[PDB]
Amino acid sequence: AVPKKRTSIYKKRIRKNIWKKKGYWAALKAFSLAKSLSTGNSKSFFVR
Amino acid sequence: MKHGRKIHRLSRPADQRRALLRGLTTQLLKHGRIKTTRAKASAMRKYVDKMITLAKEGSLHKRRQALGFIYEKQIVHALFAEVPERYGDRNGGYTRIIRTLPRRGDNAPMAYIELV
Amino acid sequence: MIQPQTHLNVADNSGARELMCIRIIGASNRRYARIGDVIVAVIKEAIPNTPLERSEVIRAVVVRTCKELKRDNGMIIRYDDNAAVIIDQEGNPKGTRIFGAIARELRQKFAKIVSLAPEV
Amino acid sequence: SVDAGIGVMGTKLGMMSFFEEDGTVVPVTVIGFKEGNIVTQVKTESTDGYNAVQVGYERLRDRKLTMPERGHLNKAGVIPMRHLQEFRLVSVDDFTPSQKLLFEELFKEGDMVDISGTTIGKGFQGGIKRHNFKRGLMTHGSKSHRALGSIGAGTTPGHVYKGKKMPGRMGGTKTKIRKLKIMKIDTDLRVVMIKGAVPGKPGNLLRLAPAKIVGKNIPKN
RNA sequence: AGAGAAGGUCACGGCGAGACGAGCCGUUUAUCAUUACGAUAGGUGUCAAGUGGAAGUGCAGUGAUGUAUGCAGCUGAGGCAUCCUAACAGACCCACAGACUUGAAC
RNA sequence: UUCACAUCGACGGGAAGGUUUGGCACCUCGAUGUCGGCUCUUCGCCACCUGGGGCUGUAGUAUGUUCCAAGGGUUGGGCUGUUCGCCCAUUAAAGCGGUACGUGAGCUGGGUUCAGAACGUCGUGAGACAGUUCGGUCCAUAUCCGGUGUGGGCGUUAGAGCAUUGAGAGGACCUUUCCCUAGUACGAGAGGACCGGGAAGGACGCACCUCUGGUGUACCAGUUAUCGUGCCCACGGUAAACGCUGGGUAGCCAAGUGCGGAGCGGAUAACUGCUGAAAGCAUCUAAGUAGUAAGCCCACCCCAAGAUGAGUGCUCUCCUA
RNA sequence: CUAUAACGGUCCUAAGGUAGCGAAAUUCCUUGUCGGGUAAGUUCCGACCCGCACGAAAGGCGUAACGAUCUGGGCACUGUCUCGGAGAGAGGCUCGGUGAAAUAGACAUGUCUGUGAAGAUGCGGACUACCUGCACCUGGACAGAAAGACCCUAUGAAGCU
RNA sequence: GACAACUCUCUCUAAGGAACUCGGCAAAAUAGCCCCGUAACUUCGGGAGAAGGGGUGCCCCCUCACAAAGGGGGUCGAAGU
RNA sequence: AGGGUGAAAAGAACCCCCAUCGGGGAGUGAAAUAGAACAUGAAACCGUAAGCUCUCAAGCAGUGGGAGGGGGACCAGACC
Ligand SMILES: [Mg+2]
Ligand SMILES: [Mg+2]
Ligand SMILES: [Mg+2]
Ligand SMILES: [Mg+2]
Ligand SMILES: [Mg+2]
Ligand SMILES: [Mg+2]
Ligand SMILES: [Mg+2]
Ligand SMILES: [Mg+2]
Ligand SMILES: [Mg+2]
Ligand SMILES: [Mg+2]
Ligand SMILES: [Mg+2]
Ligand SMILES: [Mg+2]
Ligand SMILES: [Mg+2]
Ligand SMILES: [Mg+2]
Ligand SMILES: [Mg+2]
Ligand SMILES: [Mg+2]
Ligand SMILES: [Mg+2]
Ligand SMILES: [Mg+2]
Ligand SMILES: [Mg+2]
Ligand SMILES: [Mg+2]
Ligand SMILES: [Mg+2]
Ligand SMILES: [Mg+2]
Ligand SMILES: [Mg+2]
Ligand SMILES: [Mg+2]
Ligand SMILES: [Mg+2]
Ligand SMILES: [Mg+2]
Ligand SMILES: [Mg+2]
Ligand SMILES: [Mg+2]
Ligand SMILES: [Mg+2]
Ligand SMILES: [Mg+2]
Ligand SMILES: [Mg+2]
Ligand SMILES: [Mg+2]
Ligand SMILES: [Mg+2]
Ligand SMILES: [Mg+2]
Ligand SMILES: [Mg+2]
Ligand SMILES: [Mg+2]
Ligand SMILES: [Mg+2]
Ligand SMILES: [Mg+2]
Ligand SMILES: [Mg+2]
Ligand SMILES: [Mg+2]
Ligand SMILES: [Mg+2]
Ligand SMILES: [Mg+2]
Ligand SMILES: [Mg+2]
Ligand SMILES: [Mg+2]
Ligand SMILES: [Mg+2]
Ligand SMILES: [Mg+2]
Ligand SMILES: [Mg+2]
Ligand SMILES: [Mg+2]
Ligand SMILES: [Mg+2]
Ligand SMILES: [Mg+2]
Ligand SMILES: [Mg+2]
Ligand SMILES: [Mg+2]
Ligand SMILES: [Mg+2]
Ligand SMILES: [Mg+2]
Ligand SMILES: [Mg+2]
Ligand SMILES: [Mg+2]
Ligand SMILES: [Mg+2]
Ligand SMILES: [Mg+2]
Ligand SMILES: [Mg+2]
Ligand SMILES: [Mg+2]
Ligand SMILES: [Mg+2]
Ligand SMILES: [Mg+2]
Ligand SMILES: [Mg+2]
Ligand SMILES: [Mg+2]
Ligand SMILES: [Mg+2]
Ligand SMILES: [Mg+2]
Ligand SMILES: [Mg+2]
Ligand SMILES: [Mg+2]
Ligand SMILES: [Mg+2]
Ligand SMILES: [Mg+2]
Ligand SMILES: [Mg+2]
Ligand SMILES: [Mg+2]
Ligand SMILES: [Mg+2]
Ligand SMILES: [Mg+2]
Ligand SMILES: [Mg+2]
Ligand SMILES: [Mg+2]
Ligand SMILES: [Mg+2]
Ligand SMILES: [Mg+2]
Ligand SMILES: [Mg+2]
Repeated sequence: AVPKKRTSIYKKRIRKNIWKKKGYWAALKAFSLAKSLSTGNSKSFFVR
Repeated sequence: MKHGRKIHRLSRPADQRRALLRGLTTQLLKHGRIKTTRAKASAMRKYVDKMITLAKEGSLHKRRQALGFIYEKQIVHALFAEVPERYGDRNGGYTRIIRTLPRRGDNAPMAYIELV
Repeated sequence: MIQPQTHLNVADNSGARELMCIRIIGASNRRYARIGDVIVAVIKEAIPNTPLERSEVIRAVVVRTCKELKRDNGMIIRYDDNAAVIIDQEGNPKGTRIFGAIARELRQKFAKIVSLAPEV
Repeated sequence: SVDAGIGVMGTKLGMMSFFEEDGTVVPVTVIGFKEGNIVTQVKTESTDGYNAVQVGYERLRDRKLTMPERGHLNKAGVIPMRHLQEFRLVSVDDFTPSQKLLFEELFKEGDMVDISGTTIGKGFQGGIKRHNFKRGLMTHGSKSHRALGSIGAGTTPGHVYKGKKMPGRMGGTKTKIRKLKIMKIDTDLRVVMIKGAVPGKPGNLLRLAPAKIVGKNIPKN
């Protein structure tokens, strides 16, 4: 198919922020992984 | 849907699954510790415990199976020599998996696997 | 499990060798049929010098099917061929003699065929 | 909806056969029962505007429950339980909390019963399996084999009709099988035998209540 | 501001749930027993089940081959036992008694 | 048979409908892609079958004509590029039409509208024919609306975990034959019932894998050729994505196994009525009221308080200074 | 006996179609008609002849063999089909990295029924509808793509006779 | 990595076997070697591998192996180019 | 197709980040916010921050009315 008209400026941004919003959930996992690793008590994750 | 299907596909056909897992056991049993993905490590527990189960009943019929499975010849002869003294009391669970950061190229979740 | 264009054998002394079902009778707008169901059939091979010609349209009932017939007591019947027996409007066969075994389920509709059979 | 009587909940265990004395075979389905079948709450028209009664099932460890759910069960002095379902009725004059519900007292023999549970989840299936659509030709140059085809007329109406039979998720929802005959009771093993099939695999929850008929049991409208 | 309410999310182990999300189960595995709750997955053990009589050895035969040890051997996506390995480490969001009016109570 | 109106109805007349062939040439020529078929819908009634009635030149069975009624259903094949139409065997009946003669950014391309070639015919000829014949490239990653499903966010007036009412919405309420009543009613006899009841099926739908089997590249076994494990024995790899075959658990699946379609519930249409005025009679009604349709509404099955009209109930939490 | 016309008469031409074939690669009427084949045959084979409009080197009638030729029937075979189902592989889907394209008046872009250059998300009225994503299907946007290749116009162009 | 629909490239598919379809399109089936046996028609060359049937592995012997083929006997499998 | 540092390369010693590239100070210069991909540096386009503001809507997006809130060297019954 082909688009009839072009997407506007703000409708574009709303779709980009959703793609960027995935970084919010990836950062929480990293912070949870660091604090769960700076204690030297986890025997299931070897970081070296 | 895969209801009732317990099998690790690893994105490979059967000829490559039967060779890939068969080849990693050759390296683990001689090195004792390797670095692989988590999907490959999870599928590895079924086969490593099988070969170790053959050593407990270290007969001649049980040895020929390992020779057909294990590629190299010297490890199988060396495997039956040490396992009865090393695992003369354990019943299953002959290995553990330690997680690890992923790779740089493809973000594949990596993890170590070793023999207890 | 008799679909049209299905080549059936002949069990009776009617003087025919092969049939070809074209329609089903009794089952409204059904296409398959089991033992005991009436069918319309077309002769394709006949015996020379007999009342039945080669290209007649007739009525017949299925007596043997390669598809399996289930019973209530868990028993199941299976044959190694598909066959039938011609009939009249009343349901009596034209042939005097019958070949092959017949199931006991036909007594409620076709008792004459059960009597003439060698076994059951 | 309004139920004809009071039911209980059990778990599917499997399926087997049942030979009668004369010799007839009966494909029978087996349903077990966990520990808890006790009443938890009694509703009335003065409070809720309708008459019904809750029933719990599948006792479990207390730590697993959320603390709000504990206080709901601890009011009637009731053990911890996982599931909860109601049974709407016309009159609830003979029910109280902390009351057990034995099925043999409610379903003796040969009684019709309405089974209801969750079906097997098929996932995002197409039209041929979900809506039993027909298939296109597999030869003679046809490009469309398992596709839908047309999804509308054209300029008139100019849009796709609402509720058009299209792909989507299949199964995994609630259903009800009506008028199933009970074959046998066994109080020794705490198990019940019902003719016919039952929605779901073994281990699935279900509710079985007396068979409701339009003009006989329930109030017509 | 501090600290983390109930509870939710991530994470860890999985699914008869599932495109991804979601949904469901579980996260140190109990002790007492007339009794039902604390085995998630894998492994191990055992059983059903499937295939249909392994290897080695002996016997018979010039030999192919047959035959005994032997419901064998292999498999066991399933059922039941068993904490043997992994559910470790833990992280984030979150707690103004619920504005203002009127009436009836008090 | 006599009797215009049971059923036909000349001669002529008055209408609606917009599916036929046409008239006009208003939109589209910097493109609105065609005939038929496949798949998938959805509406209309001027009703082919199924439900309920009236009249009959309706004895009965079976029709005929017509009213209410569009809920559901309306087969598979032979010939044809076809539509149309004929034929075979069946069926309760095998309805007519609209949606760009529904649907090609969904399919097919047999037909028609390209280039080749040929017959007949016309033409001095090149060539030509709404004449025939053989052959002949159908592109496309969905932006938006719309549609099938599934999430997140926020709101619902403190914040939550469960259980729920059902405004609204959808799905499904279909249908054949046989037996009993009864060879009774009816009828000279042939022949053969209404109503009511009970069985066996069809199609469709919701589920299931105990059963019978398909698949089953987890697995077991047999076997051909070749390479390798030092060699024999025994095994492994390859012969795409099983080398070729014989079987196969769970799972999935139907051909297999169960269930389903109920109501002496409500209100009506057509029709039959009761009581009874205007009109001392009569009248089903311009007061009132009763029977009664596969139709309408509820009931049955599923969803459902984003129902901003955001509900209801039980329980829990709101610490420190 | 009808029905046909071996035969004859007349008009006009340079002469009026002889063998053989014939609803044919030719037949408008046409699915001609009879027969065969099929349960049923607008196709196929045989025959009749009313040859619209066969015909003798733009050759006529036959012809063994040959044909990636056209055409009809039959045996075997089978998922073509009744009627679908299961499985493998590559994509699709998720994560990480790299990263286009046609297209595009601006777009805050619902349905119905009307209205209108006669076929409206954009005008009128009513109904419906929280905001925003993902995966799937394409009815519409008279979607995209090529200043229509059909038809007509130009005192346009070109090839051929 | 995961193992939805749908598309493509492949395998099998119960009972039936062209009912599909403009049309057996596509797919399936046939297949090698040695024997037996091969029609109408014909330009006498062909048709013809016509069609259609039987056998096929391994071991021992006959046998002297005569490079073969053939014969006899035995044996495994559902199935021997 | 591709022109413009500066009057003069005085083209940035040295220190930190530092494997490079590149950047921050220092120093040079009237100017480094002229630092080499460097002169004045408009618009489309991609953004950060601040003030008001949308999740029961519907609309060629504005216009006439203008609730509530906000803002500033002039003033303020004004203006944005
Ligand atoms: Mg890949
Ligand atoms: Mg291979
Ligand atoms: Mg005939
Ligand atoms: Mg599922
Ligand atoms: Mg079909
Ligand atoms: Mg295809
Ligand atoms: Mg529109
Ligand atoms: Mg907390
Ligand atoms: Mg979650
Ligand atoms: Mg376990
Ligand atoms: Mg066994
Ligand atoms: Mg042995
Ligand atoms: Mg066994
Ligand atoms: Mg086990
Ligand atoms: Mg224990
Ligand atoms: Mg019109
Ligand atoms: Mg017209
Ligand atoms: Mg245009
Ligand atoms: Mg009408
Ligand atoms: Mg038209
Ligand atoms: Mg059309
Ligand atoms: Mg279209
Ligand atoms: Mg064509
Ligand atoms: Mg000429
Ligand atoms: Mg062709
Ligand atoms: Mg296309
Ligand atoms: Mg989109
Ligand atoms: Mg959408
Ligand atoms: Mg309601
Ligand atoms: Mg409804
Ligand atoms: Mg089964
Ligand atoms: Mg099973
Ligand atoms: Mg199976
Ligand atoms: Mg070697
Ligand atoms: Mg091998
Ligand atoms: Mg080999
Ligand atoms: Mg190799
Ligand atoms: Mg390969
Ligand atoms: Mg292959
Ligand atoms: Mg099989
Ligand atoms: Mg197989
Ligand atoms: Mg009266
Ligand atoms: Mg009166
Ligand atoms: Mg009245
Ligand atoms: Mg009714
Ligand atoms: Mg002549
Ligand atoms: Mg003809
Ligand atoms: Mg001609
Ligand atoms: Mg044909
Ligand atoms: Mg002819
Ligand atoms: Mg000629
Ligand atoms: Mg001449
Ligand atoms: Mg000539
Ligand atoms: Mg010639
Ligand atoms: Mg050729
Ligand atoms: Mg697949
Ligand atoms: Mg794949
Ligand atoms: Mg990516
Ligand atoms: Mg909008
Ligand atoms: Mg108008
Ligand atoms: Mg309009
Ligand atoms: Mg407007
Ligand atoms: Mg409008
Ligand atoms: Mg598509
Ligand atoms: Mg266009
Ligand atoms: Mg033009
Ligand atoms: Mg032009
Ligand atoms: Mg002019
Ligand atoms: Mg088959
Ligand atoms: Mg057809
Ligand atoms: Mg056909
Ligand atoms: Mg072919
Ligand atoms: Mg082939
Ligand atoms: Mg031959
Ligand atoms: Mg020949
Ligand atoms: Mg500057
Ligand atoms: Mg500049
Ligand atoms: Mg509203
Ligand atoms: Mg609002």
